[PDB]
Amino acid sequence: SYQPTPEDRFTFGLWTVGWQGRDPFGDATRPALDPVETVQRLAELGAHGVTFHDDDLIPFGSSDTERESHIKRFRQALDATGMTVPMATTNLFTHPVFKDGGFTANDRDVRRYALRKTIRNIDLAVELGAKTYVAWGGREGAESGAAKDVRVALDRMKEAFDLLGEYVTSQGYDTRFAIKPKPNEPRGDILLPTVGHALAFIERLERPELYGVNPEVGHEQMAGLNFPHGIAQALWAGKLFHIDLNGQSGIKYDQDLRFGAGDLRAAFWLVDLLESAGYEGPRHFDFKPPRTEDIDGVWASAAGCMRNYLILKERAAAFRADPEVQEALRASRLDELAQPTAADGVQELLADRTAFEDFDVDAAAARGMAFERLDQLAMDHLLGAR
Amino acid sequence: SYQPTPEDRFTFGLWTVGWQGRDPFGDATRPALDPVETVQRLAELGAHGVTFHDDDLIPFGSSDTERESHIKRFRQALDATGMTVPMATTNLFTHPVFKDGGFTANDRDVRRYALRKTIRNIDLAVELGAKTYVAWGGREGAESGAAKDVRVALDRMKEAFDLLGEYVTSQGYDTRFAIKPKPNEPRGDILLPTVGHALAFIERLERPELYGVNPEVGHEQMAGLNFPHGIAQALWAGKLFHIDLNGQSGIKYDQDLRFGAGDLRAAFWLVDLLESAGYEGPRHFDFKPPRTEDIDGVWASAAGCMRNYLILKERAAAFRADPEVQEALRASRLDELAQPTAADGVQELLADRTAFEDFDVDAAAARGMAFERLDQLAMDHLLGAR
Amino acid sequence: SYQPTPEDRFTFGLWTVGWQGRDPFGDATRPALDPVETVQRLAELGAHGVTFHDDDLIPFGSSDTERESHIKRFRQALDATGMTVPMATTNLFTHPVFKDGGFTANDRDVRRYALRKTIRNIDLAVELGAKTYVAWGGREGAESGAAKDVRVALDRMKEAFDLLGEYVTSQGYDTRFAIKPKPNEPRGDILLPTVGHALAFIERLERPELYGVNPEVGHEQMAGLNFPHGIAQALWAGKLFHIDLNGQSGIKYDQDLRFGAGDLRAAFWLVDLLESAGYEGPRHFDFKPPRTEDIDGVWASAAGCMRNYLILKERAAAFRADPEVQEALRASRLDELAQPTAADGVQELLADRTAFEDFDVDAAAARGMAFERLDQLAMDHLLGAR
Amino acid sequence: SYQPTPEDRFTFGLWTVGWQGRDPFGDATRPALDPVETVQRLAELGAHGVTFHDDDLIPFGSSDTERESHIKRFRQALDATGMTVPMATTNLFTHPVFKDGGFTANDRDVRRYALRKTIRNIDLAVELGAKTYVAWGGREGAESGAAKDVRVALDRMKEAFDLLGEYVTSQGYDTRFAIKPKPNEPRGDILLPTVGHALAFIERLERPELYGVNPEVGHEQMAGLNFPHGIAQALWAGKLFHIDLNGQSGIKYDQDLRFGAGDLRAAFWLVDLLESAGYEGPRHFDFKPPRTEDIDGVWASAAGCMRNYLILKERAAAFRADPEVQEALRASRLDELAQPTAADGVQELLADRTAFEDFDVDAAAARGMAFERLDQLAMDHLLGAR
Ligand SMILES: [Mg+2]
Ligand SMILES: [Mg+2]
Ligand SMILES: [Mg+2]
Ligand SMILES: [Mg+2]
Ligand SMILES: [O-]
Ligand SMILES: [O-]
Ligand SMILES: [O-]
Ligand SMILES: [O-]
Repeated sequence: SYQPTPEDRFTFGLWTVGWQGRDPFGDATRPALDPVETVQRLAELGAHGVTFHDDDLIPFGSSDTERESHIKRFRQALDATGMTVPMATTNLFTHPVFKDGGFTANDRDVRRYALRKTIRNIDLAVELGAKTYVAWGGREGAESGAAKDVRVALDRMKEAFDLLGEYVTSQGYDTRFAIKPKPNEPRGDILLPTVGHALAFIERLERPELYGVNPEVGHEQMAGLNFPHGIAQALWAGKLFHIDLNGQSGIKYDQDLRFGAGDLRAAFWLVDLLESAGYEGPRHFDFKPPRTEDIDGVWASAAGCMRNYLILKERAAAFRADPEVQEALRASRLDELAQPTAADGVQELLADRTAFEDFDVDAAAARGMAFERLDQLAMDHLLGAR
Repeated sequence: SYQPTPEDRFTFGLWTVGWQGRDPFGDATRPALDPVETVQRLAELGAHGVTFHDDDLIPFGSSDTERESHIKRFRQALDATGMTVPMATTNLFTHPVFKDGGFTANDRDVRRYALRKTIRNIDLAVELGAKTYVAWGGREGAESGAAKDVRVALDRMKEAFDLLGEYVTSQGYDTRFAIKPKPNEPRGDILLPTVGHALAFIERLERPELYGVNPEVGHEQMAGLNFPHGIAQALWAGKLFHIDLNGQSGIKYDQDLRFGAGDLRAAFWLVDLLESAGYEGPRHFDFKPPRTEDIDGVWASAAGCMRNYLILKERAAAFRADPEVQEALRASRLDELAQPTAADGVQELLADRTAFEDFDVDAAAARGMAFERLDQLAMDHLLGAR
Repeated sequence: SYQPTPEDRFTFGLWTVGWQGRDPFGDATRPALDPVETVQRLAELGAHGVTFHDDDLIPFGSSDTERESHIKRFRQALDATGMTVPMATTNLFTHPVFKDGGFTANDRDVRRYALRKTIRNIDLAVELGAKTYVAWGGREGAESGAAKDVRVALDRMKEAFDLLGEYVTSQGYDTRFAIKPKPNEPRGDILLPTVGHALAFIERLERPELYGVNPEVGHEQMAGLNFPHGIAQALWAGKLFHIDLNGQSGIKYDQDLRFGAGDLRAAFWLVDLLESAGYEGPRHFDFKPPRTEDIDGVWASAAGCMRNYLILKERAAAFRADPEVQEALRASRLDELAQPTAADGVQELLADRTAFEDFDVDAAAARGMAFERLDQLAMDHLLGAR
Repeated sequence: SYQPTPEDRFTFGLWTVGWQGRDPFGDATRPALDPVETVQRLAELGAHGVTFHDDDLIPFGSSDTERESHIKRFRQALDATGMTVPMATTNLFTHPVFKDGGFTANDRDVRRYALRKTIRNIDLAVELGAKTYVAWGGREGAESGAAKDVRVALDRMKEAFDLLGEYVTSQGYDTRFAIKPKPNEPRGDILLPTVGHALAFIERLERPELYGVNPEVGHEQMAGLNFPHGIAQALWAGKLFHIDLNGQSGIKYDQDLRFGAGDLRAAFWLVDLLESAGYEGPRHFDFKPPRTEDIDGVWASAAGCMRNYLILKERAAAFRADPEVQEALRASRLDELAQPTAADGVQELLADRTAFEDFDVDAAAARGMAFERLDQLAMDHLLGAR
């Protein structure tokens, strides 16, 4: 059928299948997973690799020998399975010291600690072979207006990303940063709340080339945005450094459902885009198996993430390969969208009477776009009705 | 009391108090307003100026002599009142020829016409003294996935903004462009849907300095975003070229309520930001008097736009001037947010044991932020309870 | 593939395929359709019937003799095709006299007119064979707080529906009323905004049995609610008199996409529910072909409505018939949910030590619900990957 | 300024000021509070009473004698302060045995336990003097479609509330039940998601009169609904048994901000309604002090709750008492909305030519409703600019 192999580049965070089920209104429904057991179970499922936050791999406050021992046994599981670590990140949101943020905390001593905690994990991530380092600022934001001056907070966020870029340049590390946007939760509003705000921010950093975005399906959907459209803008800007896949069923709390769940047609158009644009990075799943599930349901949800990408990849590829669909695209003039509007230049456009004075606006206005026929061919292919 | 004068820089679009009340489910409840009568009534109210779309001033399809006559009588009303025209824009969304967009229409001949219609109105706007030219692409987008290839559509949008920049540079015009973001409506999803996506886009134009954003209160609120936060990012980037003020009561269709209505606390924090950042541009109202109203209610709604800005400007200025509030800000460490995190540099931060190895995380974690006290002082000032 | 037959009970309103394309920001993209041509084209497509608002069949303001002729043509087209008229409604939202509503307008004379316009259309619907009469109070509500006292307006809404009940009872008509809820648009907030609010209101009417709901897929999704769950509560209450099918992509303006589009997994769970509950009323499509389409695009979108109901009907029937799904439902204890909690009363429950004193809370807490495996089987059936 | 007195009937749950700060992405920022210290601090602040979940007063799993002592301390603090206990509820959401719900769990033995845990707390609430018993089915629902048959789960929900009704009737207790709706979180979709759905459900119970609603400001705003409108329908139905006050800034996770924050104009219209309808139950605050605050920040936020109710009470009373507002209501025909539409029946309506044949539709269509002038007077009163 649709069996994942390492060649598909599917990756999972330690915190995803390892989530215990504690939420805002309830306690853990599952026991803690050992990182070593997660590496082996995921390898058996056909995953290509794993990612971590520092505190997922090493308990907060571990002494250096406890730290040594956690990394050592993690690395032996990696080597024994052939599993890779493509990405890593810092937890700057769980501990109560981060209750007003990490990099933009109002307290200056807490911003220095957040930067020291992050550099320590950049060194370890590079050792394990990570090529992308993610920054998700879940606690950077506010619930009230005078609590955070946002222009000065953006000065502190730029200062912190510029310091991290100076550090990896001076160490000569081959590692890139990717910002993960989220509109809200756990703060009332988070800074750089969508893909577009993170892309604009990057352009003001001292070394913009070192930074890109790591968008999450459900986060852009919490602001009611079109995730395929946000991803196309990121790819148009050359900034899609990584991507987090999951499901979300509308504007509400962050659900992190398994990929395919939530908005199924957006998942289809996202796979169509990634595959036709030739995205070559990891297909990473940041989801949380519902707390109704035991450990057998945890691996069934994680296996469903990979299966749904592969069914959808197949349906999108049959769609674009269908001659009838190719005909429908010409009918809807998707080939004329690819033509330059005025490669003849502005002066030639201004002198062209068929562009304005002799343009028949009502004949143009009457041409049907034939978009409903095209979308029902896309619907038939997704459902396997062709 | 709180009487507006031209010194307050309040401006209104011809289409706002001139809206007739036709919506998706209903016909006009009001007669058309003459542009000349709008200029005089707004001047009597204490407005500073007016803005227009080309088709508001000159009926679509007017011959050049009809065109001449409309502009001539408009300009005599302007001169007779001392009213200015700070901004102007193109209508690229009403006529059925724009049903798939203007600059990103799949049809190439329609993209050339959209660019010719826009250049014609740039010439007229500069004559009338407009310094900002707005582009609101309400029809650039899609209701379905294969209908619009978004990377090629962004190539057509960049091509069109680069052609407009070449044109005004070659004419030597002193005029800037400002992009107006909107998430959806009338398309299922619109391209560059928020302030952040428009700011990121600008950085890929050939002449980025010629372009900025013109955010609208209710549009960022349709994606559930914090409008004061979006505005602070625009000001941090030096890109707030203009601003459209109105009210919106949540994520639903675009209401364009009078400013102050909708989210009242966001309106207060927006005025606090504009006034403390020293924004010097027009305070423009793009709102629509509810269709329940007659022409007397139209001028009462428009007068309420200006009154609510002035009451709020006064409350925010009393807030920041209160010694008790200034004390509360120090208590919440808003002064330490202004201090550089590590001006001592990365190597000095890495050697600083108090930033990590000797940092007392639990003492830091226990410091209360005192943000609820600060926000209740902001609440008492807004309500005049102090 | 999958052809509609009259036995499928698919129906469409005159206003759906007849929408000309005007929206809040644009003029009509299509010509008006003649009702008799709509009846013919729909019968050729395999629909079973049509519905109408009085102003869709007879132009507002028609004399008794212009009325006569409109009605005569229409009934002639019906007779000729064998098309039925299952439901009808009144337009109490388009004309500007209804700008503050119809049954709950503040002006008493407007409330009286609204009731007289409605009774006139009830007599016509009854001779054409309609068994359901729909009420969509699209203008009942407000944009501001003191503009409507909602307790007194519910008094006027109750009085209106009680006067309609008295009237159909004294004429001995076999017609029933169905309320269509909608949360907002065109009013800032509409009265009876969801299925739940309409169901509760019905219980305070003089004759509750004459009244039920006509829920619409996209309206409950404009409040972010689960449409299948709302339908299940209406069926549990014995009040699903009719249903309106279409698609909506999230919380935003009322889109009226063709059925199947929008939230596709919710369309699958709705067809599964309607078919397993054996609902036997019409499957009515209230949608609007995108204004990007010409008339050929209209009939393609109207036929895609029916095709998507039929594909989903077949996928849901395959899901429920699969032995492995039936085993998965037993494993998630869907059979045990159907067993009464305490059929021997509360004194037998209070005496039972296994229900409290001796209940092993931690062993019960540790059972997995096996919900992700069941939902991935559901996912494989929808995509035809099973 | 504006001090709370016991006559104001302000109450708070033990869980509100006692929230320790754990959220989905972080650990507790504050220490647990002792109930007797909460009762004392709240009595000093001028509150009138406290509420509780059984697991807030007695730790889950306490023996009968640990129960004994918890209860004894608490009642001693109450006796000493004169604090009342107006309402109580059961925690059927925190413990992992409730991961698929309590009354509608798929497992029958879990449903039985849920009912036994609830009855145990009803006997205690009745001896402490509670006259309202709240049900918040936070775990009743699902993240996926086949995981819950909603018609059968409404059967189990009805059976549970009928068993509770039989029990309080056979004990002769004077307690009434109130259902708190919530649309989602922690479940993907919760059953009875809004005030309307809870009101309709009550009408199918064996003894409807024992049951009403306990609506919460932030929960109806998570569906984008108008909370004052929902409250008005509950008061119209005679079912507002209790209310929960707090703030929410839009559709997103349940924030539980202090009352006054969030949507401030909706808080103003809610106090105006509660005070003009003469609602006499408790004004209960169910909120969570932000986890950014220490314990001093907790009591500052709890006192800001009461202060904002009292300022708004005074602004609303001033709005309604102003002669000019009373003249503006007459001008918007708020008096005419209170007059019956057709008090002489439908045959007098049918005979009346002024209601249809001779009604001048265009002159009625042309009356302005004067709603913006009335809403700006409302705006001036809230801001104390009048
Ligand atoms: Mg997430
Ligand atoms: Mg707008
Ligand atoms: Mg609709
Ligand atoms: Mg809550
Ligand atoms: O996440
Ligand atoms: O707008
Ligand atoms: O609709
Ligand atoms: O809550």
